[PDB]
Formats: sequence, structure tokens, C-alpha cells
Amino acid sequence: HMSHIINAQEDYKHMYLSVQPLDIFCWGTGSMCELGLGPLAKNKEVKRPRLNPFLPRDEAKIISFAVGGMHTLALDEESNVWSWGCNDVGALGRDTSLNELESTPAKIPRESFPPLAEGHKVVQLAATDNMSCALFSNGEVYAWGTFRCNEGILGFYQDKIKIQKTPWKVPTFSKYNIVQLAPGKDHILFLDEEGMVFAWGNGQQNQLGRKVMERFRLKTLDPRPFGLRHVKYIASGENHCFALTKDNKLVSWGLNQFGQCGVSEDVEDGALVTKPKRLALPDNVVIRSIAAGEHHSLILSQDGDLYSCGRLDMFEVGIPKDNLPEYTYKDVHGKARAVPLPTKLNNVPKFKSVAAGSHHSVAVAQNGIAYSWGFGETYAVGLGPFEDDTEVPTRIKNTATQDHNIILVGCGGQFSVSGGVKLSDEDAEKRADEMDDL
Repeated sequence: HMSHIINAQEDYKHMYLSVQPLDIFCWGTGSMCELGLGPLAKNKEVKRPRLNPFLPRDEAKIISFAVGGMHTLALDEESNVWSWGCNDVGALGRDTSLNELESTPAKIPRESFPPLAEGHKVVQLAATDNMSCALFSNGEVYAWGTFRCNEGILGFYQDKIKIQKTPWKVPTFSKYNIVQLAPGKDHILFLDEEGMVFAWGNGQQNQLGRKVMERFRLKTLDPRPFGLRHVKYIASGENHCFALTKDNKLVSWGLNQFGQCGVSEDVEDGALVTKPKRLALPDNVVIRSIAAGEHHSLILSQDGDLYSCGRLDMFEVGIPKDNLPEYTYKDVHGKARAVPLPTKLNNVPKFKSVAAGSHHSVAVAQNGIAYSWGFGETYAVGLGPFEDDTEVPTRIKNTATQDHNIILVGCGGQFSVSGGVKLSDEDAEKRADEMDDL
């Protein structure tokens, strides 16, 4: 086909799939098996990017991954789905009955995904805190795990499934193919070919784009639109969300108590953005991608400039004190808590991709060097044996990755994951020489 189609799955592949198989690196805190570096106690806290030996580039051949709150999914060349992390509510989609099976990356049985036998492939993975999703090249969505809420388990699908332990076909909810996923903490967004957005999961923070009264929370626990149309790109923080329209207008909704939605100078406790609201951005800026955590958001332009907004308590926004703008929110005690409008970061390289976990972030410079900042106590920034928060984007330099071209990054609650390829000796020396001279 129809004339309503504005999106194709191909439009997103550069963001998600690497052409080359990747060395996978993991770091931060893995007390709940998040690091996927196996069962040993020494390997549940890792302060610098560590090459993951369970995902060797020449055999596992990982080409994509999606990092959730407490678990990760990865995709290989033959479209097998690998998982590791916390399986307490089925998120790994495989039998795991640190726990060795949970802390060791392994494949979900191929039979668990019927489209694979038909020659279809996964084009995107998505992981929330407690749920997992795979989008297939034929528009089908497989999902597993559950959604939690403030007080416990909400459920998985309507009042029919509480916890889904194996991949499960989500009943069709559009006349168009699904083209993109955006996972939050306990909700997930879907985008279809015509630009309609659907939301599924917990809704206590208005993340579903509609108010849901208590007694309808299970009756309506399935992907549903909410009047948001003409969208070409979706992204999600934990409890807030972003949509970019065909006409280059960026809107946000959901949790906004730190101004993470970037819509207003006014910062107020318990604030929720109910109807999607436009972010003001200079006319110059074309949006490439967005990453968001619990209380901050990161907006990357096509030119490589990064705009941040939201919380400042753990340096989430990565703006140094002596450059905080005049619209910085200060509380009654005079402490700067938030930067509620998107604010361009200065004195940084141009970035090509960005990822955000709960209170930390990792961005990749055009030259393939990763930069991190934010909350430091769990070492998710991978900057070594220092607990203090990192104020501005800071180069990750360690033996394991110093000569790698970093291609993909992702972040969870207390940890981060990257994928890269070794530079040739020639290219590695050239980049090293370039970086040393500045």
C-alpha cells in the first residue's frame, strides 16, 4: 504494498547489524550474571572491557546484541539467538535449571524460533529488564520473559501468561510489518511500516501513551497504538520514550521528573508527560539516533554532535560543572540536579553511536574509540579502579580494546557490552599516533 508505507526494515539495519563478526567485550558489575563471563567470583566485577571468551569471533560469530537491565541477547551469522544474565523470570528464553548456565552465554534452541526453519532471519533483538524480543525479516515478533511494575510482576500477555519461559509468537497487532523495536525497563515499543507506534508492558509512568486504570492493566497487556502516527524512528529510556516523525519532529512522553524528556525548563517531582510533546532542537540538527537511561537522554545528530538532558546527580548528562547552562535546575538547597533541555556537549569528539544504561553511558567516536561517563560505583564506565562518577565523556583505554575499531555498544543496569574488530597494525599505529598528538 500500500501507499501508506514509509518505513522498511532495511532502513534500520546499519544501527543493529554488523557486516563483520565481532570481538565481544563486557565490563561492570555482574552480580546477577549480567557480564556473561562465567561463574567465577572474580568475574562478577570487571573494571575494564574484558574480551568475552564464550563468544569467540571465529566461531560464535556475533554480529548484533541487545543489552537489557539484567540480561543480554546476541545474534550470530546464522541468526541464532544467544542469551546470558538473570533468568529468574524467563528472560534468557532457555533452560538454566554464579549460576553457570546463566552466567555463560549460550544459544537458545533453534527450534524455539519456527521462522528460522522457513528461511527467515532475526533483524533486531531487544531486551528490557525482564523481557526479550526478536524481530524477524517477515515482520513477526517473538517475545519471552515478563513485565514487572513498581511492586512486583505485572505479567507477560493479558491475563493469559504471567511468565513466558520460551520464545513465543506475539499475535499480530498490525496490518503492516513491524520494522523496529525500542525496549524500556518494563515496556517495549514497536514501529510498523506505516509509522504507527505500539506499546506493551507496564504503564504506571504513562510510557504506553495512554492512562491505564488498575483493573484494566492485565485486560490490555498487549501491544496497542495510542494515536501516534507518521513515525520513522523510535527509542526508549526506562520509563520515557522518543519518536521521530517523517517531518523530522522529535516528540517524547512518559517519566519526566528530571527533565529527561527534554520538553520543558520546568522540573517537578512526579512529572509525567502524557501526550507526546515536541523537543526544541536547533533547525540545523538531523537526528541519527537516541539512547536513554532511567533519568537521562542522549540525542545524536547526523553530524556527530551529542545533546543530553536529564539528571546530573551522577553526572548522567556528562556536562562539566563550569559549563552548566543557565536553565540547569537547582533544588531548594541550591544543588544542581538536572539539565532539562537538550544541551550540546562540548570538548568531545564527533560520535557515530551512543548507548545508555540506568545511570551511565557509552558513546563511540567516529574513529572507533569508546567514551564513557556517569555513575561510577559499579564500574560500568570501564575506567578502572575508581568508584567516583565520571563527569564528562572519557576515553576508554585498555590493552584489550586500545587497537580495536568499536562498532556496537550497549548498556544495562550495572554493566556495558561492546563489539569491535581489530585494526590492522598499520591502522592501529596511525590512530594511536593521531590520539597521542592531542
